[PDB]
Amino acid sequence: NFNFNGLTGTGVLTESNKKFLPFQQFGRDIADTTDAVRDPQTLEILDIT
Amino acid sequence: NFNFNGLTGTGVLTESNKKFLPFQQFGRDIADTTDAVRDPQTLEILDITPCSFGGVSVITPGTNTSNQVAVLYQGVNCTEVPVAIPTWRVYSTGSNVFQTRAGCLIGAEHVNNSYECDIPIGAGICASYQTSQSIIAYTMSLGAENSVAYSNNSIAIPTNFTISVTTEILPVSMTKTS
Amino acid sequence: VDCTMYICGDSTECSNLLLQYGSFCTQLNRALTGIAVEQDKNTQEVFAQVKQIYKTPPIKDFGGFNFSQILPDPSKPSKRSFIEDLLFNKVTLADAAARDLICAQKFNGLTVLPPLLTDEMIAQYTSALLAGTITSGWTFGAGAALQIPFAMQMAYRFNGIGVTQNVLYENQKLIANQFNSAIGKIQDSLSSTASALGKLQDVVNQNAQALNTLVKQLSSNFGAISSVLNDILSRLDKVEAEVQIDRLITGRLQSLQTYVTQQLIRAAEIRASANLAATKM
Amino acid sequence: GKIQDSLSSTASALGKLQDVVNQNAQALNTLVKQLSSNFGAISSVLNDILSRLDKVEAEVQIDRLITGRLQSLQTYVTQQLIRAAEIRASANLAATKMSECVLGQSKRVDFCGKGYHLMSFPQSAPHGVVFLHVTYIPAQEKNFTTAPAICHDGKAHFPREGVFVSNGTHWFVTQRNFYEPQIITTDNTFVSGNCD
Amino acid sequence: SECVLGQSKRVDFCGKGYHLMSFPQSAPHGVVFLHVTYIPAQEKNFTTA
Amino acid sequence: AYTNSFTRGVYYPDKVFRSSVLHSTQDLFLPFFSNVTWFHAIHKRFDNPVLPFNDGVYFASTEKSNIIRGWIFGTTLDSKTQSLLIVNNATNVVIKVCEFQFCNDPFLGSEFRVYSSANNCTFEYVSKNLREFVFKNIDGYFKIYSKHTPINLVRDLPQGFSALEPLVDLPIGINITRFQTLLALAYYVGYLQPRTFLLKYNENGTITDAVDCALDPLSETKCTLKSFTVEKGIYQTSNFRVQPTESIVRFPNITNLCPFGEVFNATRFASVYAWNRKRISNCVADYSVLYNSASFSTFKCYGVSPTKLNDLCFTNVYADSFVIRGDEVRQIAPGQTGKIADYNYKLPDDFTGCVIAWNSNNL
Ligand SMILES: *[C@@H]1O[C@H](CO[C@@H]2O[C@@H](C)[C@@H](O)[C@@H](O)[C@@H]2O)[C@@H](O[C@@H]2O[C@H](CO)[C@@H](O)[C@H](O)[C@H]2NC(C)=O)[C@H](O)[C@H]1NC(C)=O
Ligand SMILES: *[C@@H]1O[C@H](CO)[C@@H](O[C@@H]2O[C@H](CO)[C@@H](O)[C@H](O)[C@H]2NC(C)=O)[C@H](O)[C@H]1NC(C)=O
Ligand SMILES: *[C@@H]1O[C@H](CO)[C@@H](O[C@@H]2O[C@H](CO)[C@@H](O)[C@H](O)[C@H]2NC(C)=O)[C@H](O)[C@H]1NC(C)=O
Ligand SMILES: *[C@@H]1O[C@H](CO)[C@@H](O[C@@H]2O[C@H](CO)[C@@H](O)[C@H](O)[C@H]2NC(C)=O)[C@H](O)[C@H]1NC(C)=O
Ligand SMILES: *[C@@H]1O[C@H](CO)[C@@H](O[C@@H]2O[C@H](CO)[C@@H](O)[C@H](O)[C@H]2NC(C)=O)[C@H](O)[C@H]1NC(C)=O
Ligand SMILES: *[C@@H]1O[C@H](CO)[C@@H](O[C@@H]2O[C@H](CO)[C@@H](O)[C@H](O)[C@H]2NC(C)=O)[C@H](O)[C@H]1NC(C)=O
Ligand SMILES: *[C@@H]1O[C@H](CO)[C@@H](O[C@@H]2O[C@H](CO)[C@@H](O)[C@H](O)[C@H]2NC(C)=O)[C@H](O)[C@H]1NC(C)=O
Ligand SMILES: *[C@@H]1O[C@H](CO)[C@@H](O[C@@H]2O[C@H](CO)[C@@H](O)[C@H](O)[C@H]2NC(C)=O)[C@H](O)[C@H]1NC(C)=O
Ligand SMILES: *[C@@H]1O[C@H](CO)[C@@H](O[C@@H]2O[C@H](CO)[C@@H](O)[C@H](O)[C@H]2NC(C)=O)[C@H](O)[C@H]1NC(C)=O
Ligand SMILES: *[C@@H]1O[C@H](CO)[C@@H](O)[C@H](O)[C@H]1NC(C)=O
Ligand SMILES: *[C@@H]1O[C@H](CO)[C@@H](O)[C@H](O)[C@H]1NC(C)=O
Ligand SMILES: *[C@@H]1O[C@H](CO)[C@@H](O)[C@H](O)[C@H]1NC(C)=O
Ligand SMILES: *[C@@H]1O[C@H](CO)[C@@H](O)[C@H](O)[C@H]1NC(C)=O
Ligand SMILES: *[C@@H]1O[C@H](CO)[C@@H](O)[C@H](O)[C@H]1NC(C)=O
Ligand SMILES: *[C@@H]1O[C@H](CO)[C@@H](O)[C@H](O)[C@H]1NC(C)=O
Repeated sequence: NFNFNGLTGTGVLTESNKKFLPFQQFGRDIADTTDAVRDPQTLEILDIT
Repeated sequence: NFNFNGLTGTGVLTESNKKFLPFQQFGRDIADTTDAVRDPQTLEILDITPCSFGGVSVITPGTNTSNQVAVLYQGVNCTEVPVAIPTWRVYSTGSNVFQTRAGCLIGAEHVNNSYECDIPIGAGICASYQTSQSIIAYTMSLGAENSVAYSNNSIAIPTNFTISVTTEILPVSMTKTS
Repeated sequence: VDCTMYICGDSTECSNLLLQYGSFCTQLNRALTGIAVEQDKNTQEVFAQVKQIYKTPPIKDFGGFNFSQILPDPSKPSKRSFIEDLLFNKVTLADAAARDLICAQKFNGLTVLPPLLTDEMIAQYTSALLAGTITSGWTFGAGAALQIPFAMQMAYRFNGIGVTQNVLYENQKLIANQFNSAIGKIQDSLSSTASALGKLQDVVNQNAQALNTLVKQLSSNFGAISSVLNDILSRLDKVEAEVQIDRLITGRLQSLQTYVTQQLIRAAEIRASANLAATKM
Repeated sequence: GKIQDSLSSTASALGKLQDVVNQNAQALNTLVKQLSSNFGAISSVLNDILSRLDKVEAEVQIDRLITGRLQSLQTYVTQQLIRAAEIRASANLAATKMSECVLGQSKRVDFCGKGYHLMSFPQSAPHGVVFLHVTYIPAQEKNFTTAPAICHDGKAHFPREGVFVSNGTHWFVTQRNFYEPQIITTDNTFVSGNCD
Repeated sequence: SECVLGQSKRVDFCGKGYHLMSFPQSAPHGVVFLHVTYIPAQEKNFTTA
Repeated sequence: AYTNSFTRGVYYPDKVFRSSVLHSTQDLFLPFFSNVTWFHAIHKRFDNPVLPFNDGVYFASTEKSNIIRGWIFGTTLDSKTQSLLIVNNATNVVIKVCEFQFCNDPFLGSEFRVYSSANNCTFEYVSKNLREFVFKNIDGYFKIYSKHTPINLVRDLPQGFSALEPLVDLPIGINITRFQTLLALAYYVGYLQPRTFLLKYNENGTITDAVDCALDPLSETKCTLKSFTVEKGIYQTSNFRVQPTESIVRFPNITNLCPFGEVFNATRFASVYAWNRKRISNCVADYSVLYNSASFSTFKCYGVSPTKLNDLCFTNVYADSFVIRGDEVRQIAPGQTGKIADYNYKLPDDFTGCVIAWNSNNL
């Protein structure tokens, strides 16, 4: 289970290669569905597999 | 917009020929829309029909080929198209306006030649991007017209042949979702 | 049928609520669009089986066979055959009130598109098919129209059924007289009773019945304080109107979903009939 | 060779198979996107409602999502059942053409391509089958005078097979689908009755 | 029509082998066809020209 | 002066990464090929007056000497309301929300002459060329987007596409309807509109192209097909639908005012077991007088909105009046039960009227 900044769900947090822009906090699949998140402390990007 | 005694809607108020009986106040459509109404002050009877509407179908070659397009306002008369729609009045002011039976076609050049149907429109009309290029619109040609040269004692016999190979394609499956 | 214009009419307030149901109206519009394009494909594959518009000669010496009932009548603007008129009348004596009803009912976002091929064009294809057959046998099917005298075409037809061709040539006058009389019985039968064409008139009645049902479903309340959506907009403020409108949206949307589903099934029934008609051609 | 070149070049030939892929993929994408619709709930992200509202209010919002999402699956499955019926019809047709055009030679006009059918070769394709229908097309026809019968010695002769033709001076018999003239002979004609 | 009332040249329409004739039998909510067919057997090799 | 916005002014609509995708969004955008106003400030048109803000503003500058330094936003701009100051001084960007008394002609120069005084300040923050900006007030915030780009031009807004990134997101509640530019001793203003846009995200998730879905029929096909490329065909994009020219109102021409006064201000009311009924008909009402009276402790309407009640007509109206205990008022509603509802005054399940009640312990 995860809560990121209120984004609450369940998944397999995985180290991302997807390069978020500096202001972007979340990332989505082609389907406009959640797919990645920026960690609010390390600022790294996690694939929410 | 109209509002009679609170009965409210939108339409083209028209003097009715429908003879209401003296007690009647509304006339109704099968869907309970108002077919007609009595004016509460003159007591005259008004037909109501709705303001016109229709499918905006946009006719285009591929964007690889051109950015020109023509617009078919389906089921509406060209004299009524230009006023409103989400608004592209510069089309309706163009020189190319043409009343098909499918509806008003705007931005296509009507021609008297006939060709195979490139883009279908309806009622025998088709449109194509052709030459200086424009979108033309034409009655489709069904095929080359041929007189068989029949006679009561004449026969034709093939002196040769062609072996032809024809590709036919058929679907068999679709992806097994669950 | 436009899903938003049927469900909400003129109301922008209802339209904003209908967006919260999302894709359903796009699916319904697109499904009906598929059914609509299917009808031109069905017509194309039956009649456009001939590559060229063949013409009969003016000197119609077909060896005593008299196709005058079935060949085009030049005296008319549509240039249908005589039998094609009898066919056209007996079904249009139904419809091809329903159109006038649908035109009155158009107020609710119904529309009927014209076919791609007109009656004049379809009769032009049947002309080409028929003129090809009698002048050239099956050959205009396999390739070029190779002309052959019709008496000798029919002698080939006899060989096909295992009757020697001399049986044709020795009885040609009798065989022609039998054919001409049988074509007469067709003409009389179609002139006498409409009930032979029930299959065509039934699909017309089914499509008319489906739309007249879909229209009457607007008169339902679905539990709302009024069936007429403009009443609610005139009578309740937004916080309370939304609850009443959402009942109408739900019931009107399920009315479309039922209609579109049944028309998708009827489209498959008609396409199966069109595939058969194409195979018979 | 023309088949190879054509399939190497045109995009539209395999339209039926690509369309079947398009319609099914489009239906899945549409079914997924319906998860974003609110159906009147305060949020379409269902975990919002359960974090944001107390149970007896949440149940009202959740049941809107359940209603609309269930209606989304019923719409999908209904349309997939109808599409399945269409694919079944193409599959029964493809199986019949395998039986009749590949395992056989079909007398059925235009069933196995244009022209008189000779043979067909099946080729597999994604979610489908391709038949290469090999057919004979009559070509380079010439005109001839013809007659139903030859009157000789007061008796009528008819062709056993083929048709009588004349080049304008001489009469021949020939097969119907390829001009190979032969002398009209008691071996290739049969008698029936007088000439009248 | 084609297998019972006739003899069908359509390959594999009326069973395997060359169709001779078929007999209809009634069954609950259905029909059963007994397809009678000639299957060639015990082939021998030959030179041919 | 005026010029054309050649697809400029797209901005990232939300803080969500997306890539290799086309996404449709509905938001306030600058419409493509819009008629934007052009101003010639230099240390020549110096006057540069206050402008309306409308629903939101696109701003751009073509510059070489950093002449343009900021903006003020507000309504009255006169300390009678709070206003927002944004200024870029020689060393810092500064943002403040105060009851500013701005100067009649704010400028910088060694000089800072923007306002005479500031009070009740509730927010503060301190941080060849084309500079572009967008400003919005929405959902309880003031939101700003920007990008800077190299150019080489003498005049007019350049061609080409560039998406503005979000800059700052101020949690400030003020009203805004006007703004003015701050200058140091050319720029362009466009106004946002609600538009649908299709945004193209590359493999790195930058926006590289957009379609203004309303601009023209081809753009609408592109948008309704969710594709920047459209094959040859006919595409049913949209509905044509004629808008009303005007609104007609036809109520009955009855001048007789309805006698509501004598039912509410009656000296003696009827006993609830024998509740009185008075027919109200052939008269013109003004329910706003009743609703706005504020003299009633309870005012509940069933099937009719109290405010819209004045915008409607009725065939007949019946006024029922009686006196009951304060604890019994709750029984005067549809579907209620109890001694009063059961044996004195019963409302139907589908009641369409209004119930009004007030304390009468003085009478
Ligand atoms: C086949 O012949 C027809 C006309 O037939 C004539 O009579 C035959 C018995 C034989 O003697 C032929 O040589 C004669 O010509 C030709 O029909 C003409 O076709 C052209 C177009 O090519 C057209 O303009 C003419 O009007 C046609 N004439 C008639 C009377 O219909 C036909 O071209 C011949 N086909 C071939 C392949 O030779
Ligand atoms: C399209 O609209 C025009 C009017 O805007 C119609 O033309 C008129 O038709 C009436 C008969 O219905 C004639 O009496 C007028 O003289 C016509 N006016 C003009 C200027 O032509 C036209 O018939 C309509 N066509 C369709 C198919 O609706
Ligand atoms: C072929 O059939 C048509 C009928 O379809 C015949 O035309 C009729 O001829 C009679 C005279 O014998 C007229 O009284 C009718 O009015 C005609 N009917 C029509 C529709 O024209 C025609 O004579 C027949 N021709 C041959 C050679 O049999
Ligand atoms: C075969 O049947 C036909 C009828 O279909 C017979 O033709 C009829 O013959 C009589 C004379 O015997 C004529 O009066 C009729 O007019 C004929 N009918 C037609 C339609 O032409 C024919 O005689 C029969 N032949 C045999 C050998 O039985
Ligand atoms: C029709 O065919 C006959 C063949 O049976 C042709 O006769 C030949 O004509 C050539 C001259 O062109 C002679 O050299 C041959 O000896 C002839 N052969 C026979 C068997 O007679 C005849 O010329 C052809 N006629 C036409 C008009 O084509
Ligand atoms: C924000 O300020 C504007 C004034 O700049 C207010 O707009 C006025 O609103 C009243 C109705 O309340 C109208 O009678 C005026 O005509 C409006 N003036 C203008 C210039 O539009 C607006 O109401 C204020 N909004 C808030 C939330 O305070
Ligand atoms: C730009 O504005 C900032 C204030 O927002 C100024 O920064 C202050 O400068 C004074 C000295 O003059 C210091 O005592 C403050 O501590 C500074 N505040 C902050 C937050 O840094 C800055 O000096 C101004 N620039 C110019 C050129 O006047
Ligand atoms: C700062 O804001 C307060 C209100 O938030 C202002 O107080 C008002 O002052 C005037 C007199 O100048 C009174 O008539 C109002 O009734 C006051 N309002 C409230 C809500 O108490 C105060 O004046 C502002 N400060 C300055 C310097 O203007
Ligand atoms: C997306 O970003 C990648 C890097 O993450 C870019 O790839 C580089 O492109 C330049 C050419 O512009 C090359 O010289 C580098 O070697 C590339 N790096 C790698 C790791 O391949 C890419 O150009 C960017 N594309 C877009 C459209 O922004
Ligand atoms: C939060 O902690 C991380 C170390 O885990 C640190 O790198 C980061 O700078 C911290 N956040 C801020 C705003 O300093
Ligand atoms: C309203 O005025 C018209 C004259 O404009 C008059 O004829 C009519 O009688 C009036 N209405 C009623 C209800 O009397
Ligand atoms: C566009 O046209 C070119 C030919 O000019 C062709 O090579 C290319 O494949 C076409 N692309 C599409 C998507 O039609
Ligand atoms: C098309 O043909 C009609 C006659 O059928 C003629 O009146 C008209 O002028 C022609 N139009 C053009 C553009 O040639
Ligand atoms: C832009 O609109 C204004 C009116 O708002 C008009 O005066 C001006 O001419 C327009 N721009 C151009 C280039 O015409
Ligand atoms: C009752 O009288 C008061 C003045 O005493 C008046 O304001 C009120 O409007 C009257 N009631 C009604 C229903 O008009």
